[PDB]
Amino acid sequence: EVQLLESGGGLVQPGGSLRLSCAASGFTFSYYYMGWVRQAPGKGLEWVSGISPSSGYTYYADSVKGRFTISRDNSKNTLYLQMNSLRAEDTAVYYCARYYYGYYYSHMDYWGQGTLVTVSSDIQMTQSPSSLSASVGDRVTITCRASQSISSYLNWYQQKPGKAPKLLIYAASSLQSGVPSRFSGSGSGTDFTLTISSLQPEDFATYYCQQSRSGLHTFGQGTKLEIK
Amino acid sequence: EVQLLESGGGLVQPGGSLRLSCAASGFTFSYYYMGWVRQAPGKGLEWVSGISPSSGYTYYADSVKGRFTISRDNSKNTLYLQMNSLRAEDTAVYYCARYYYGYYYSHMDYWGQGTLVTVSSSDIQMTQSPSSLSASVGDRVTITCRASQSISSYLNWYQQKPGKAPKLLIYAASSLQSGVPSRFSGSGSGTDFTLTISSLQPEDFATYYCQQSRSGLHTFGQGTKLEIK
Amino acid sequence: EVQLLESGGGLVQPGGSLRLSCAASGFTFSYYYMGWVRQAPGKGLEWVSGISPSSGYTYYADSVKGRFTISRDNSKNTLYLQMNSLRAEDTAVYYCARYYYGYYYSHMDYWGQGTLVTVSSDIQMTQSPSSLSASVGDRVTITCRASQSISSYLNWYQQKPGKAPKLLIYAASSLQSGVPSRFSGSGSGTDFTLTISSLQPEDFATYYCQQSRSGLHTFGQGTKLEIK
Amino acid sequence: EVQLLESGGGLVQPGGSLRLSCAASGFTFSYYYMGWVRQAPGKGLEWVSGISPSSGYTYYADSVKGRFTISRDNSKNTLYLQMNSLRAEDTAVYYCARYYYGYYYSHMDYWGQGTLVTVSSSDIQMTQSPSSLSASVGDRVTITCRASQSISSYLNWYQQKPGKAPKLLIYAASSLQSGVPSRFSGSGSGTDFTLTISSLQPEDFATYYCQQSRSGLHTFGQGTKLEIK
Amino acid sequence: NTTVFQGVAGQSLQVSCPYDSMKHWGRRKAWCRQLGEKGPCQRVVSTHNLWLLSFLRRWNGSTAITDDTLGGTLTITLRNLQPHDAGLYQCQSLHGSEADTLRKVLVEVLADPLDHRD
Amino acid sequence: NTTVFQGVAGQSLQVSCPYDSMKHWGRRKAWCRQLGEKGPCQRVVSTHNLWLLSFLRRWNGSTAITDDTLGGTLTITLRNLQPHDAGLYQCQSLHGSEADTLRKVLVEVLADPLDHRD
Amino acid sequence: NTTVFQGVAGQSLQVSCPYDSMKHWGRRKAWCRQLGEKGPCQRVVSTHNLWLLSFLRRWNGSTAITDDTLGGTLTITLRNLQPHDAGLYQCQSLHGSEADTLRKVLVEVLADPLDHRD
Amino acid sequence: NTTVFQGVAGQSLQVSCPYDSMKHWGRRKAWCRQLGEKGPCQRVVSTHNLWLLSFLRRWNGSTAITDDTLGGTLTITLRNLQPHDAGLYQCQSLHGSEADTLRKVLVEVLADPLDHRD
Ligand SMILES: *[C@@H]1O[C@H](CO)[C@@H](O)[C@H](O)[C@H]1NC(C)=O
Ligand SMILES: *[C@@H]1O[C@H](CO)[C@@H](O)[C@H](O)[C@H]1NC(C)=O
Ligand SMILES: *[C@@H]1O[C@H](CO)[C@@H](O)[C@H](O)[C@H]1NC(C)=O
Ligand SMILES: *[C@@H]1O[C@H](CO)[C@@H](O)[C@H](O)[C@H]1NC(C)=O
Repeated sequence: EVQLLESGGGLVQPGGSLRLSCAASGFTFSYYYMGWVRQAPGKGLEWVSGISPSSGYTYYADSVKGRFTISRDNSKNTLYLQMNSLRAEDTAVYYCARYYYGYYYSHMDYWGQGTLVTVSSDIQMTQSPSSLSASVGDRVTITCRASQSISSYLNWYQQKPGKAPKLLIYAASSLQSGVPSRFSGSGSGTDFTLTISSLQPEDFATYYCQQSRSGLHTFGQGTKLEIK
Repeated sequence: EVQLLESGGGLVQPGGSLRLSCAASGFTFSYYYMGWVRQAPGKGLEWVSGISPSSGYTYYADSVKGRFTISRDNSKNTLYLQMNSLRAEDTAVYYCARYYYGYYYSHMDYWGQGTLVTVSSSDIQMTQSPSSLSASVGDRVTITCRASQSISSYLNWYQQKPGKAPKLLIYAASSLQSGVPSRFSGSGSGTDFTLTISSLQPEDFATYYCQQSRSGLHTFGQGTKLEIK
Repeated sequence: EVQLLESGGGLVQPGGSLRLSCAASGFTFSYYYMGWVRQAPGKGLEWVSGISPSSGYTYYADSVKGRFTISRDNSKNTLYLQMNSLRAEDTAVYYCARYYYGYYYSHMDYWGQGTLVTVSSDIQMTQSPSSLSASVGDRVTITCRASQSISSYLNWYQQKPGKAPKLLIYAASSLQSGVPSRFSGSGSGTDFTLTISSLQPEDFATYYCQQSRSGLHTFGQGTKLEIK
Repeated sequence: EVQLLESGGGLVQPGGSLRLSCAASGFTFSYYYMGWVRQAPGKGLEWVSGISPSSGYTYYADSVKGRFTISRDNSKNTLYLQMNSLRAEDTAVYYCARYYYGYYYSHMDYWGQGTLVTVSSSDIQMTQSPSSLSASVGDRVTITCRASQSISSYLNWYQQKPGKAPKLLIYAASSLQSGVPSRFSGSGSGTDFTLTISSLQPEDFATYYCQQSRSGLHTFGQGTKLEIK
Repeated sequence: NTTVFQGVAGQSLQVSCPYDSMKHWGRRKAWCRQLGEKGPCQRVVSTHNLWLLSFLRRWNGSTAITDDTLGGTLTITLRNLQPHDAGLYQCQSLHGSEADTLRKVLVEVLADPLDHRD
Repeated sequence: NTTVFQGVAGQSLQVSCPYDSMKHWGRRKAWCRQLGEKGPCQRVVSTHNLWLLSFLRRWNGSTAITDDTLGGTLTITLRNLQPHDAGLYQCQSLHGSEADTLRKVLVEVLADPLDHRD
Repeated sequence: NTTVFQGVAGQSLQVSCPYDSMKHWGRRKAWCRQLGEKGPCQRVVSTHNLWLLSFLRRWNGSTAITDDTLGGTLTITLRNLQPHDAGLYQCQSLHGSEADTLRKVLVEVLADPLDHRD
Repeated sequence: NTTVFQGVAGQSLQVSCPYDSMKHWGRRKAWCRQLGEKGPCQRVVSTHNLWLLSFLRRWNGSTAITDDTLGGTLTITLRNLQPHDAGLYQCQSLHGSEADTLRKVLVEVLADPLDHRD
C-alpha cells in the first residue's frame, strides 16, 4: 500500500549540484514528517535531514548543514533534497523515509528503495559489538549506548544485504506492525538492547539503533550479524 | 386501620361542664389538625372546633360563644373538648374528626363514631338546595351548595347514612376521596358548587353536607336529605 | 434601669399552695430566660427553676420537680412560680433572676430583692473552704470543684449580709459589667478559682459558684469571707 | 522615529529584472503588513503589492500581470519587491509603506521616500472628482471619491505635496490620523465619500488621493490636484 | 414517608430536599402542594427552564426555589410563613412527561410565642 | 437593636445578615457566639479564606456559613438546632485586626411539640 | 504593549485576556476591533448583561466571548478564522461610562499550509 | 479518519473533541499521545476523578483538559506549543477497564515566522 520511490541520482562532479526526488503514494502525504537517510558503500546509515508537513521546520545533520536543502510539495506528494557543493564523502545511496505522526520521539516506519549518488574523482550513538557471529536458533542481544539520556526514544532498524532498511522496534520496546515477535527491545536513558529470542535464517543482517529525542536523529554505527 | 374513638358523653345539668375525649390510633397523631363536629337530634352537622398539631392555633364556631376549649395531648394520641356552661342547644352527638395534612383548604378525611351529650331539665354562609329530594335507584342526582362569598375550590362533600357517622366523599370541589365509589363527583369554583351521583345506588339514600375550608371556621351547609321516591 | 420585684410570699401551712410573682422592667422581657433561686435561713443559695422565653423549656431542681411550676406572661413582663405541696424545707427567701441571652453556658446577671416564704409547723458543686478569715488588703483565693467537667461554664456570685446575690464572674473568667477589677476567675473542666487581688471592706461576704453546662444550674455551698 | 528607506532603483533595459529593498526601523517590523506603491512621472499613485507578516498572504495589482513578487525578511526588518520583464510603463518612483495593524479595512500610515526606477530605450474602480481644483488660502474645499461598488467605511485619504512622499490624512472614512491638522476631515459610507479642508492653508496646495481597503487590492483614485486660484 | 419542617409564623421557612445528583442529573425540579391523598399536587414553582442555570432562584409569590445540582440538594423558601401555608407538599424531579417524588414534606406553622412589643 | 430568629429543636435554622455590599466589599465575614455583655464573642465559623470564594459553604460542626458578596447577604445555617444553641450571636465583617458588627442575632430555640413515634 | 495571537485560516482562534479578578470585580467585559491609532475600537461583543452570568457564552456572528470572573481570565473565540480578521483588538473592562483596556491583542492569520485533499 | 489541529509554536493550542453526551454519560475522559501504530498511547491527562466535577480544569504540565458533559464537548489545551508536541493523540472515553476512542487528533506545530525582538 504505502510506496516511496526515489529518483534523481547519478554521476556528478565535485562542487556540482544534484536534486533528488521522492514520489509517495498510499497515505496522506501532507500529514507526515519526511526525511532522508544515506549510506556510503561499505559504511553504516547516516541520517541526513527531516522536514515538517508545513515545511516550517527543517533539520539537517552537521555534515550537510548549509549545503543541502530539504523541501516538499504536498499537492504532488513529493519530497525533494537539493544537494549543493557535493564532495566525495557525499557518495552514497540516498533513502527516502516517512516518519510516523510527529518527529521528536517518533520513528521512520516506511522507506523507499534508494537512489545512488556518485561524486567522481549532539548525541553520539555507539553500538556493541560491531560484528557478531551466531547460529540459527541462537539468542542474540545487541547493545546501543547514547552519550546522553534519550529517555525511551530509541528505534531499531534491520538492513538485509542489498535491501533498504526496515523498522523493527520503536520507542525502545514497541514492536512495529508486521515484525516477527522474536524481536524485542528494552532500555531507558542511555543503555539499550535489541534481542532476537531465536535466530532465523533471514535474520543474518546488519542492525542499527537511532535516537529521536533530539532533532537530529543520529544512527549508531551498526552491528553486523554473521553466520558462525 | 385509622381509628377514632370518642368518650365522655352522658347526661349533664344546664350550666354544668363536660370534657370529651377522643383516642386516636393507626396514624401519626402529631402530624394532623384535629377537629370536633356535633349534630343536634334531627338537625344537620355543625362544625365546632379545630386545633393545630402544636396547639398554637385553635378555631371555634361563633355559635359556641367562647364556651368551649379544644386541646390535645400528642404524647398520648388524644384529642379533648372542654365544654362549659352547657345549654339545651348543646345537646348533640359529638364527632371526632381528623383533617388531612393542613387545615385551610383541607378536609376531614376520617371520623370517629360520636358520643351523645344530653343537657337535661371568616363567617361564610353555606346554603344547600334543595333541603329534601326524592329520587329512585338508578337516577342521576345533583345537589347544589352556594357560599355567601368566594371560597375558590375549597369545598368538601360529606355523606351521612341514617344512624351512622359522616363520611367524606369529595374534597377540593372535585377530588374523589380514596375508597369512595366513582359514581360520586363534584364541580364548581367560587360560590356555586354541585355534587353529582351519576347513577343512584340503594345505599346512597342518605343526607349530604357541603363544607367550605377557605376560612378558619369550616361551616357546613344545612344538608340535603335524599329519600326514596 | 433593670428592675425585678418579687411578691406573693408569706405564711403558709404544710401541704398548702402558694404563687410567687416577679414584675420586670427596663429590658425586653420576652427575649430572656428567667429563673428562681431560693435561700433557706442560714443556708446557701439553691437554684430552683428556669424557663425559656417561649415557655417551651422549663427546668426544675430535683427537690422541687413535680411540685413547682414556673411560668411567665411576656405581655405583662411578669414571671411566676406556682408552689404546691409545700414542705417545711421550702421555707426560704425566693429570688427572681434574669439570665443573659441564652440559658446553657449563660449566667444570672440581674436579681430581684427576694420575697420570704414561711411554711409553718446531676453535677455536684463543692467549694473550699467553707469559711475563710482574711484582712483588708489580703489576696484571697476561693476554689470550686465540679463532680464532672463543666468546661468554662462557671459563674461566681457575691452576697453581702442582708442583700440579694450579685454576679461577679461569668464563663469562668469574664468580669461582669460594673464589677471592680480586683475580682478575677480562672479554671477549666472541674477546678476553678475566684481571686480577690486586694481585699476591700465591702468584700467581706459569702461567695457562691454556679455551673451552667447542664440544664440544672446548681450552686456550690458557699464560702463565707470573714474578718481576721 | 519610524523610518522606511528604499533602495535598488536605477536605470534598467526593457525586459530586464530589478529587486527593490526597503529597510525599516523604529517599530516591530514583524507585526505589520507591508506594501509597495509606485508613481509614474506626471501620473497618480498606483498601489502595487501587499504582504502579510508571515508572507503567507501576498496581493498584487492586476496591471502588473503577475510579473512582480513581494517578499520580506522579518529577522532583518527588510521588505523586497522583485520586478521581472520590466516595461516602459514600469518607470516610476516606488514607495515603501507600512500598514497599520491588519490589512483589510486598514491604511498605510507610514511611507518611505521612494526610489526611482527608469526603464530605458475585488476589482473596485475609484474615481475622484474633480481632477483639478483652484482654491484660495482660507477657502473651504471638498473633494469627492466614488467607488464602483460598496466599500462600507473603508476609505483612506492621502496627501502628496510637490516633490514629497505621500502622507496619510484620514483612515476609515472619518478618523483623523495622529499628527494631522484638525482642519482635515472626511465623511461617507458605501460608494460616495468626501474629503474636506475646513480652511485652506498655504501648505495644503497638493494632490489628494483616496484609497479603498475593503478588498485585497487597495486601489487609489486618480487624484485631485489642488492649485492656487 | 413524610418529613416535617416546622416554622414560626412571620419568619421564612427553608425546606431542603436532598437527592442523588447522579440519578437525577439533567432534570429540572418542582415544588407542588398536595391537597389530598388523590391529589392534586398543585404546581407552585419550578427551577429555571435551563438546567444549567438551576442555581438561579425562581419565584412564585412568597415561594422561592433554588437547586444545587452538584451537591444534590433542592431548597425551597417560604417567605413570611403564614398559618394557611400548613399542609403537605412534594419535591419533584421532572423528566419529559414524568415526575419522580424526591420527598414528601409536611409544613407545620407555629404561632409566634414572643411579644415583640419592645 | 437585636434581631430574633426562632427555630424548633431538631430543625435547621437559617440566619440571614444583610449588609451594604459596597461598604463591606472585599471583607470576609464571621459568626461568633457572645457569652456575656463583656464578651467573649467566641468565633464559631468564618467565610472562605479567599474572599472570591465567599460563596463556598464553610462548616464548623453543625454550623455553616455562606456569603453573597454581590447582593450583600450573609447566611448562617444552624443545623440540628439544640436547646444549648440558644443565646446571642454576632454577624461580623473582618478587615485586618478589626471586626465590625453587622447584626446582633438572638437565637431562640422552641421545643418540638410533635411526637415522631411510629 | 501588543500581544500577538497567531491562528490558521479555517480553524478557530482562542484569545485569552488574564486580569486581576479583584481589581475588575463586578465589571462586565467587552471585545472591540481597533481600526487605527485614533480609533474607533468598534464594539464586537460583550459579556452577559448580568455579571453573575459572565460564564455564559455570548455571540456576535463568528465571535464568542466568555468570562471567568473567579480565575480572572477573559476568553474570546474567533470561529472560522479568515484573513480579513487580522488586525488589532482590545480586551476591555467596563464600569459605568468608562472602559479600561485589559490587553491589546494583535490577531495574525496564517494561511493553511496543508493539502487536506486526502 | 484523523482530525488535524494546527498551532504556532509559543501559542496555546485548543483541541475540541465533540461526542454524544448521552452515549458517554457518566464516563470520564482522557487525552493520550500515541507514539506508534501499535502504541503506546501514553496517558497525559484525564478529567476530574468525580464525573460531576468534569467541568473543573485538570493539568499535567502544559496540558489541560476540561469537559462539557451537557453539550458533549471535550476540550484539550496545549499551552506553549513546542515542536516536540507534534504527533498523534487520542480523545478517550473511560468506563471501567475500557477506553473508547472519541477522536484521533493530529497536532501539527507551525514555526513562528515573527521576530518578537524589541
Ligand atoms: C404560582 O402558584 C399558584 C398557586 O398554586 C398557581 O396557581 C400558579 O399557577 C403558580 N404560578 C406559576 C407561574 O407557576
Ligand atoms: C468551632 O466553634 C467553636 C465554638 O463553638 C470554637 O471553639 C472552635 O475553635 C471552632 N472551630 C474552628 C475550626 O474554628
Ligand atoms: C457585532 O459586530 C459588528 C461589527 O463590529 C457590529 O457592527 C455590531 O453592532 C455587533 N452587534 C452587537 C449586537 O453588538
Ligand atoms: C503527564 O503526562 C506524561 C506523558 O506526557 C505522563 O508520563 C505522566 O505520568 C503524566 N502525569 C500525571 C500526573 O498523570
